[PDB]
Amino acid sequence: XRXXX
Repeated sequence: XRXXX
């Protein structure tokens, strides 16, 4: 959290 999370 989609840095990828």
